[PDB]
Amino acid sequence: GYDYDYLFKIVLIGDSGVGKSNLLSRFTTDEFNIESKSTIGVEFATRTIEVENKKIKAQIWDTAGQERYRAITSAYYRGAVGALIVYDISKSSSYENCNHWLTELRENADDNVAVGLIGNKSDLAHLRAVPTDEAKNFAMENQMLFTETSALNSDNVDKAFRELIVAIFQMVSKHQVDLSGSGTNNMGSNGAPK
Amino acid sequence: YHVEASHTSRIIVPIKKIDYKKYNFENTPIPRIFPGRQFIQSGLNEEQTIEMRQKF
Repeated sequence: GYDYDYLFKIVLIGDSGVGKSNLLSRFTTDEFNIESKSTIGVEFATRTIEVENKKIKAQIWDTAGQERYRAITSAYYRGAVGALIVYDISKSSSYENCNHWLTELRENADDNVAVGLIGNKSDLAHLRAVPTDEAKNFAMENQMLFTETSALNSDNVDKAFRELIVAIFQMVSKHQVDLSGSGTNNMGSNGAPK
Repeated sequence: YHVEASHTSRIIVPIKKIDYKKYNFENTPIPRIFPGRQFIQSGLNEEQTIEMRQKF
C-alpha cells in the first residue's frame, strides 16, 4: 500500500548552473520517470528513510531559475518545510545571492524551516571561488547545517541529509504513546434486566 | 654625508645589472610567509601575474 507515517517536502534552491540536479540524481534512489525540467518548472524525487521507529517519506523539489516562473516558484515554496541552498565553490556570483535566496525562503515557506547549505563540485579542488571558512561562518550565524558536498566518491550527503530529516523530525515529532489493545473479558450468557 | 634639517642629498649608488640567463625570475611568485591558507582563485590574468612577479 503506502504505509509510511510522515511526509516532508524539501526544496532545493540556488542559481542556475550551480549543479543541483546532478547532485540530486546520484543521491535519491530514483523517481522512476526522467520527465523534464522546465515544462512546469520544478521537478521532484522521493526518498524514504526511517527515524525513531517512524517511517518517513521525504519529497525533494529542486527548482529551476529560467526567469519566466516568477509567481510560479514563489507559489511552490508555500508549505515548504525543509530546505537546501546549494552553491558551487568554482563560480563566485551564486554566493552574492545565496543570502537573497535565504531571505526569500525565510519569507512564505512555513512558520519555521531548517535550511541546509551545501557546496557542490569539490572535485575541482583547485578552483575555490569563495573560502569554506566564510561560508561556514555564514552558516553559523544563520542556524544552518553546513556540508562540503564534494562531487563524486562522497557520502557527505548521505549523512547530512539524514541529519536534516532528524532535525526537522524533532521540530515536528511531537508525541504519542501506544496502540497495544489488550483488555478482554466478559463472555457470559446475559441474564439481563432492563 | 650630512643632512641638516630639510636638505635632501641624493645618494648616487652604483650597481650592476642582473642576467636573465642566470636567475629565473619566473619562479613561484609572491611566496606566502606561512604555508597553507584558503587557496582561492587568483582572479588575475596570467600576463598580469608575470609582471607582478617581476615587479616584486
